Amino acid sequence: ALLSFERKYRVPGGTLIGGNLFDFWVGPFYVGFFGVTSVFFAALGTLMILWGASLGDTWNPLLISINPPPLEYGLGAAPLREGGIWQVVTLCAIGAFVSWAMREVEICRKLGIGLHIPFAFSFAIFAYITLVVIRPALMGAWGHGFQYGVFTHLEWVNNVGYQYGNFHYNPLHMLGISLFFTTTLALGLHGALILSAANPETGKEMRTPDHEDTFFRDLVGYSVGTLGIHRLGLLLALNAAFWSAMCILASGTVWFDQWVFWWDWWYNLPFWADL
Amino acid sequence: DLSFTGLTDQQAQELHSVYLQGMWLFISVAIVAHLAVFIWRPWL
Amino acid sequence: DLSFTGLTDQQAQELHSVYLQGMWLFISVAIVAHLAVFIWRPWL
Amino acid sequence: DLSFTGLTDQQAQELHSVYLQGMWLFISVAIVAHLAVFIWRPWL
Amino acid sequence: DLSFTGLTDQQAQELHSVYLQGMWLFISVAIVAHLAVFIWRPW
Amino acid sequence: DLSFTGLTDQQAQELHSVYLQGMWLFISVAIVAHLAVFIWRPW
Amino acid sequence: AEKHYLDGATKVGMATMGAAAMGKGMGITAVVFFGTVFFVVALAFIGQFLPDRSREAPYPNTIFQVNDIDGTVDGKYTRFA
Amino acid sequence: SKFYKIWLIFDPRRVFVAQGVFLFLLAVMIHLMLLSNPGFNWLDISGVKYERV
Amino acid sequence: SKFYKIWLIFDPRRVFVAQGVFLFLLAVMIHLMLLSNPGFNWLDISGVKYERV
Amino acid sequence: SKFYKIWLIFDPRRVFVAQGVFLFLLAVMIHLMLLSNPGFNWLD
Amino acid sequence: KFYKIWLIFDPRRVFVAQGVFLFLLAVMIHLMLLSNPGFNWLDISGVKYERV
Amino acid sequence: EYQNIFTQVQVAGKPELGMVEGVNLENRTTGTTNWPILGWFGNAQLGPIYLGTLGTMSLIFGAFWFFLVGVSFIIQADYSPALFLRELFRAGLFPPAPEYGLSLSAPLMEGGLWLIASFFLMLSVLLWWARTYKRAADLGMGKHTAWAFAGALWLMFVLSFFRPILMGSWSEAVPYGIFPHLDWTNNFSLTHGNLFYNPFHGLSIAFLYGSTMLFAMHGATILAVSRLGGERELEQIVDRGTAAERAALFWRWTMGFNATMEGIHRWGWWFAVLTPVTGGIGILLSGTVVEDWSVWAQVHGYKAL
Amino acid sequence: MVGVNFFGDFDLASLAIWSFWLFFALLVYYLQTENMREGYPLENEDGGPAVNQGPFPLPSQKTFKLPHGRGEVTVPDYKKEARDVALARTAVNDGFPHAPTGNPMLDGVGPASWAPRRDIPELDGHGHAKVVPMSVASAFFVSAGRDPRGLPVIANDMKTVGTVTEMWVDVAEHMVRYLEVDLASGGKCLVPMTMAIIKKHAVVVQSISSAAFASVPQTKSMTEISMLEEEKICAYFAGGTMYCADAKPK
Ligand code: BCL
Ligand code: BCL
Ligand SMILES: CC[C@H]1c2cc3[nH]c4c(c3C)C(=O)[C@H](C(=O)OC)c4c3nc(cc4[nH]c(cc(n2)[C@@H]1C)c(C(C)=O)c4C)[C@@H](C)[C@@H]3CCC(=O)OC/C=C(\C)CCC[C@H](C)CCC[C@H](C)CCCC(C)C
Ligand SMILES: CCCCCCCCCCCCCCCCCC(=O)OC[C@H](COP(=O)(O)OCCN)OC(=O)CCCCCCCCCCCCCCCCC
Ligand SMILES: COC(C)(C)C/C=C/C(C)=C/C=C/C(C)=C/C=C/C(C)=C/C=C/C=C(C)/C=C/C=C(/C)CC/C=C(/C)CCC=C(C)C
Ligand SMILES: COC(C)(C)C/C=C/C(C)=C/C=C/C(C)=C/C=C/C(C)=C/C=C/C=C(C)/C=C/C=C(\C)CC/C=C(/C)CCC=C(C)C
Ligand SMILES: COC(C)(C)C/C=C/C(C)=C/C=C/C(C)=C/C=C/C(C)=C/C=C/C=C(C)/C=C\C=C(\C)CC/C=C(\C)CCC=C(C)C
Ligand SMILES: COC(C)(C)C/C=C/C(C)=C/C=C/C(C)=C/C=C/C(C)=C/C=C/C=C(C)\C=C/C=C(/C)CC/C=C(/C)CCC=C(C)C
Ligand SMILES: COC(C)(C)C/C=C/C(C)=C/C=C/C(C)=C\C=C\C(C)=C\C=C\C=C(C)\C=C\C=C(\C)CC/C=C(/C)CCC=C(C)C
Ligand SMILES: [Fe+3]
Repeated sequence: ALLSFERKYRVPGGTLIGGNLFDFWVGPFYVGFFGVTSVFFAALGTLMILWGASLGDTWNPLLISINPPPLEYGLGAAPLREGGIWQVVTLCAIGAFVSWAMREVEICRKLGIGLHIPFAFSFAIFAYITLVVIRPALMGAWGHGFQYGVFTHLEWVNNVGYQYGNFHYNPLHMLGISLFFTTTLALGLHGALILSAANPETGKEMRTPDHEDTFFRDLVGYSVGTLGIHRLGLLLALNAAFWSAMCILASGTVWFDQWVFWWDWWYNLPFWADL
Repeated sequence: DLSFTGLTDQQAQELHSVYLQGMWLFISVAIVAHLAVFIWRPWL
Repeated sequence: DLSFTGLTDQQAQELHSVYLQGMWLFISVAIVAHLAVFIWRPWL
Repeated sequence: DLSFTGLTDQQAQELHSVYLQGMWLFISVAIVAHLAVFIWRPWL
Repeated sequence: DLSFTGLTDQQAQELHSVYLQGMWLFISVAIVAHLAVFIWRPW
Repeated sequence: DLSFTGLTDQQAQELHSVYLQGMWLFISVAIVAHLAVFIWRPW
Repeated sequence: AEKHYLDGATKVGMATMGAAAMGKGMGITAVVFFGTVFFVVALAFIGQFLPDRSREAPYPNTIFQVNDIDGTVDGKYTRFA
Repeated sequence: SKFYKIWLIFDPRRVFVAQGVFLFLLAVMIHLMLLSNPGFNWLDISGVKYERV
Repeated sequence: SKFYKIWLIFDPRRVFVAQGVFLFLLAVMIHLMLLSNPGFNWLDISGVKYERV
Repeated sequence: SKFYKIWLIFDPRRVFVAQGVFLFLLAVMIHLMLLSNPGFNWLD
Repeated sequence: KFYKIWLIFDPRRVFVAQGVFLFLLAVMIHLMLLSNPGFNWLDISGVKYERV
Repeated sequence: EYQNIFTQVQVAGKPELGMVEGVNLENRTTGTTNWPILGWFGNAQLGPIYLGTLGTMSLIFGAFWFFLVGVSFIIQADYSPALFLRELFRAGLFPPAPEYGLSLSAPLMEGGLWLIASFFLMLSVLLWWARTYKRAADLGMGKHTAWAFAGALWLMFVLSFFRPILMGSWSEAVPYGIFPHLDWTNNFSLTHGNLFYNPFHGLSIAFLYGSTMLFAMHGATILAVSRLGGERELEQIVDRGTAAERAALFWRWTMGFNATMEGIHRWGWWFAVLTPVTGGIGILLSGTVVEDWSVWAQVHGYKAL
Repeated sequence: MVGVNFFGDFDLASLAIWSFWLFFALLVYYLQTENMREGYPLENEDGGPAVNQGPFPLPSQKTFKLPHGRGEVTVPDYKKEARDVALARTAVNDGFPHAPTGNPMLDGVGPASWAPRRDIPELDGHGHAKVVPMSVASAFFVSAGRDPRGLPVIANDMKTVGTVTEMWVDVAEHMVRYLEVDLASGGKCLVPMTMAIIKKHAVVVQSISSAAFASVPQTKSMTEISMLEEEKICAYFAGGTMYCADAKPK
């Protein structure tokens, strides 16, 4: 089942590894070499998650959790029931995420278009790899990675947050939150503006992109423009990902006290130090 | 005939024989490695 | 004459014959492995 | 004589008969397995 | 006959030559420094 | 001479000459400074 | 030659082509894998030079006694603590 | 009866793929449910029966 | 029976890719499950058998 | 027997590259599975 | 014949990036050694010459 | 390959003053400046703005709220310009104490000024809402922006108006300091058990993450199909070109389903709007219905034990 | 309402969350069906209707009114694509690529595919042509960055095909959109600004060979450009990114 314009785009080419060996579709999904590897990694990780769930006491999909090795194993490979399943899933997750991006590259090459999407997804991948690889390697234990579970990884977020007092007082965390909030606002405004122009008041002709420039210029005095809003949303989201990763990387590696005490550089400036 | 790859019947036989030679060489080296490991540290 | 894959009935038969030989070889090896493992450490 | 899939009535019949043979073989294997499992560890 | 970077062929050759010289000197001096810091405080 | 830097070969030699003069002057001042610091408080 | 081999040489040209291709695949995979392992080993090595308080953070995951697959029902990684 | 006319409705390729996926997932889930229960975990049962197999 | 007519329905290239993926995945899973059970982990069993192999 | 006909459906160049990739990945699985077991890690 | 790469890649960007990378690598190796109280040439001097 | 991340050559003609579609022109300023450092990323024109009744009133009320917060800071600094600057982020105008309930009788420097400022802040955001509505109405556009702003305003009003009334105390509203309102957020999670186990807090986070991820995806998609007339999204809605097709085929081949040029903006609208809508629901239920989301999660089978 | 529960542990909070799940399923249905206004019904690989169409039925028809006397547009339109595509399937099964039967770039298939848009210029809010040469706009001027006019243009093989002689700007959004190239071949050519990199010495186009520049889709007029001509030109360059990649150095 092809979309009514799809056929002319289903041509050979664009692959990176295996030529025409995997250059075919399965239903909607393009496969390619990295579709084979992403399917295998995703299936093996899911299936080890299910196997680890079987070794616990619940089948409730909101209580299932695969836990990293204890700290005493350091950066070694743990026995498979004492954190090893977590390491297998983590390696499978990295394999699938990276394979997914490489598969996205091949699809972009076949439909000759830019590579912006795999690039952005790689920023998301980097945030994940910072969480499970880079930070625990610097700390010297895989057990600083977060447990895999719908509500138990939130216990990780809680424990790590409250290790450094109130995590709000983390300047990179502040910067990341502002970027998350701002990208949501920008998505709201961009979607609203497009919908308003395409869906006018009843009986009116469809609005032009001039009308939407005019709408923001009237409302705030500025209009970034059609090309500009997409550049802006892309860079806002990518910066949110990157500065979040820096936020968490700094905690426990280069900063160790309550993050509130970081601002004592400003509060202890010598002229107003004692006031 | 049924040729997706564009080879002929005779090319496929020759390339299969070469492939088999390479694969048996690989397996024999693997066997030597496994005998060495088993002598060192037997797993069965 | 129903054919989705484009094969004829003869090519399908030949392909299936070779496929079955491959499958039977694989299954025979697996049977031998399971018999050996069951002798070594039975699981039923 | 119209159909969604484009298959003729005769093609559907032979298709269904082969599919039924496959399903029956699968089911008979499953039945033998369930008798074995029930004799070994009855669950009712 | 213009390049992508704007360099002619000749400028590319001399630039690559001096690049290799620079890398050679960097590595040689680094080797000398490692020799000196090994004779001083062995590790 | 619409070069990438808008200079000429003749301007390049003189600019490089003043660059090398300044560089060697800075390095000589630095080496005598390090000599003085090493005599005063060797590391 | 609208075939990546035509004459083939039937035992030596084919063998060299196959060795080249399989070695290429294995070699790129080896390069990627050892680059990744080296990056992780380098990060661990660097982390050895961080302040000692980089090794004071407690275990950040909660063991819930319903996910505890170590073998004993205690809510912790047994044989350690 | 005359259920063959399902093949006038559904394409055989899609149905066979869907059936295979369904059967695989069902078999996996049943085995996992048995293994999670220590009354039908055959590995541990055999460990007990043969005195650590 | 006359199951060979599967090849009039399913193309062999995609079938072989899917079959290889599934079979390798199943083999890896079963081996992993056996390694996680302390009655069928052959490395530790041999460790006990020979007094540290 | 007739297994050489596999090269009529899958191009041997691509299979050789893919097989190199697969063999290295299988090797890394096995080696670091061994490293996971204390009794078979050879680093220490 | 490798010099042709400089007809493809801009030497300015490549040179600056390589320079920054080497500089940071050297800086952080020096920080390792100065963090390590075994090489730490400054402090050890304050013991070789007895505060020098 | 040119990544359409920055403009290469900027161009400018006569400044664009806007479309005339029922806007009162005498309320639209006439002066534009053209600022090329912005033209690297987006538009360079700092255009005219519209200033009518609603905007003027909203600006007056908001500016007065801002002024009153500032004055409170000056007074609690004991008049010191040094403490004022040192504490610009650490000071807050706090609501009345719990003992005053919802009454309007609390000392001026212990909640009264907070009440007055809060009233004027309420007035300005509602007037700004009416502005967002009326600027769309004057151009003949749909009202999607005002609805989206209403969702965010709903979270704002449950934060300081609706929930404190249902709890019977102004003391539970958020203070007007940079650091103290973060302290307020932390305290709010700490007093209601743990707000991670609030299902609407979970859903709000899902929509925040999803809206960030969605607009990474959409900005990357539009940039990738910019080689074709891609970012002219309007006129691709009504005359589909290859940019829309290839954008659809990328996501169809990748994840098995796709959007349309018009419909991706509905997804984004709903993901953005649902973040404060769902979040406000979860705050409203906190304290009013659930006191301790941790034990509630334990009872409702998604926290262990 | 604390501790007071319907149904024996079913709360106002439980009620709210279940209500949200119901609403969200309805919203997902609405969003998915809204996104089915292009490309449906699904076809098979021979241009006929597909056997399967998916769990979601098509939405009701919706109409757009177009300004400046450009009629109405109703979607979903149920119409099939209004161009022929010179491909041919490489397998009797489904899910395999179709191969070009001639020159992929000249035929307009694959990454060189163009959609059959209207042969009229896109308009700005005042009804004028939206994208025009600066000889027509006449109040536009270069404001920042380097002017490419007069520079040589170099193809994806390092050969120069001509010089930039004119820029085509979008008069609504103040942007350059095309570079007009005068070719040593003998004619002219429009190059999308999104596919050109301006440098000090030249504008480099790393998607198209020098031989490809001899056949770039032309415009009827040199004062305005239709959306169909825009599609063809941009598709030609984007397809070159595949069908010209072997001409690159090394
Ligand atoms: C007690 C808790 C602490 C606290 C402790 C922490 C800690 C600890 C951390 C954060 C982090 C973050 N916090 Mg905080 N945080 C608190 C309060 C807040 C508040 C608030 C209003 O109070 C906000 C808005 C935030 C906001 C944020 C973000 C800036 C950031 C999370 C985004 C992120 O990392 O994305 C990054 C995105 C990803 C990692 C996603 C990766 C996805 C991958 C690539 C793909 C997965 C696919 C999946 C498996 C597929 C399934 C298949 C299906 C078919 C779909 N925090 C309080 C004070 N916060 C985190 C951070 O910065 O992380 C980097 C972090 O570690
Ligand atoms: C210890 C801290 C607690 C915590 C306590 C809270 C509390 C308390 C709240 C949130 C809320 C939110 N939390 Mg939190 N949260 C924590 C951990 C996290 C983490 C994390 C990784 O750990 C993340 C990602 C989040 C994420 C989020 C957001 C999804 C959500 C706010 C949605 C929104 O729209 O906001 C941005 C939108 C607004 C703030 C709306 C108001 C903005 C108005 C419209 C502005 C108008 C203009 C203004 C008046 C004037 C100035 C303009 C002039 C131009 C100058 N929380 C932990 C558990 N969280 C909120 C929520 O919805 O909870 C359910 C909330 O109230
Ligand atoms: C879908 C939900 C998201 C969203 C949506 C949203 N917000 C919106 C909109 C939408 C759809 C608008 O239409 C509206 C808007 O116009 O945006 C451009 C708005 C907007 N969202 C804004 C902010 C905002 N949105 C936020 C959040 C979000 N908004 C959500 C993530 C946040 C966060 C995360 O905290 C903030 C801070 C504004 C930019 C704008 C609303 C404008 C407004 O409220 O105006 C009221 C005016 C005032 C309070 C006046 C302040 C005046 C100055 C202080 C004067 C300074 C004078 C001088 C410096 C001296 C002063 C002191 C004395 C001497 C006077
Ligand atoms: C092992 C367990 C597996 C599942 C557990 C993982 C968690 C799942 C939670 C999110 C669900 C993600 C699953 C997405 C399914 C991906 C497959 C897919 O969507 O494609 C199949 C289907 C067919 O596509 P098509 O034929 O084009 O449909 C139109 C024709 N009638 O395409 C369609 O169905 C089109 C409809 C699109 C579906 C909309 C996606 C909704 C995502 C919004 C989620 C955001 C809020 C999540 C809250 C999280 C809270 C924890
Ligand atoms: C749970 O984790 C673990 C991993 C514990 C257990 C996992 C177990 C599993 C699932 C293992 C999976 C094993 C599999 C599927 C192994 C498959 C192995 C195969 C197919 C190996 C094939 C090798 C073929 C080779 C090396 C062919 C080489 C051919 C050439 C042409 C090379 C050219 C060079 C020469 C010299 C050719 C010779 C030519 C002449 C003329 C002599
Ligand atoms: C915390 O870090 C610790 C301290 C651990 C240990 C430190 C480790 C370090 C510092 C590692 C790094 C070592 C480096 C960076 C060595 C490299 C030195 C370089 C780049 C030397 C190059 C020097 C160039 C010079 C000195 C030229 C100087 C002067 C002129 C050109 C004249 C005046 C200057 C200018 C710009 C005007 C131009 C002059 C004319 C005539 C036009
Ligand atoms: C207690 O826990 C409970 C929760 C476990 C979990 C679930 C309980 C439930 C709800 C279980 C329900 C299970 C169901 C619905 C089971 C149904 C199973 C079926 C329908 C199995 C059918 C298998 C059919 C097969 C294997 C058919 C054919 C195989 C073949 C080899 C036939 C080949 C077909 C060919 C050759 C067609 C070619 C013909 C032509 C003319 C080209
Ligand atoms: C030089 O001149 C000055 C004095 C400018 C120096 C100024 C310094 C300034 C302006 C400092 C201001 C600082 C800060 C920190 C401003 C921002 C504060 C924050 C974080 C505000 C966030 C507020 C969040 C919410 C949810 C606020 C309000 C929500 C409402 C629903 C408002 C309506 C509530 C009530 C109780 C209305 C009361 C109505 C009656 C009738 C009593
Ligand atoms: C705890 O228990 C768990 C949870 C494991 C759950 C259990 C799950 C299981 C076990 C699920 C099911 C597994 C199933 C249903 C099936 C496995 C079937 C197998 C092993 C199929 C293997 C086939 C092997 C073959 C076909 C080898 C083929 C080799 C060849 C060289 C064949 C060459 C073929 C052809 C056609 C050559 C080309 C010829 C021409 C004329 C072109
Ligand atoms: Fe958009």
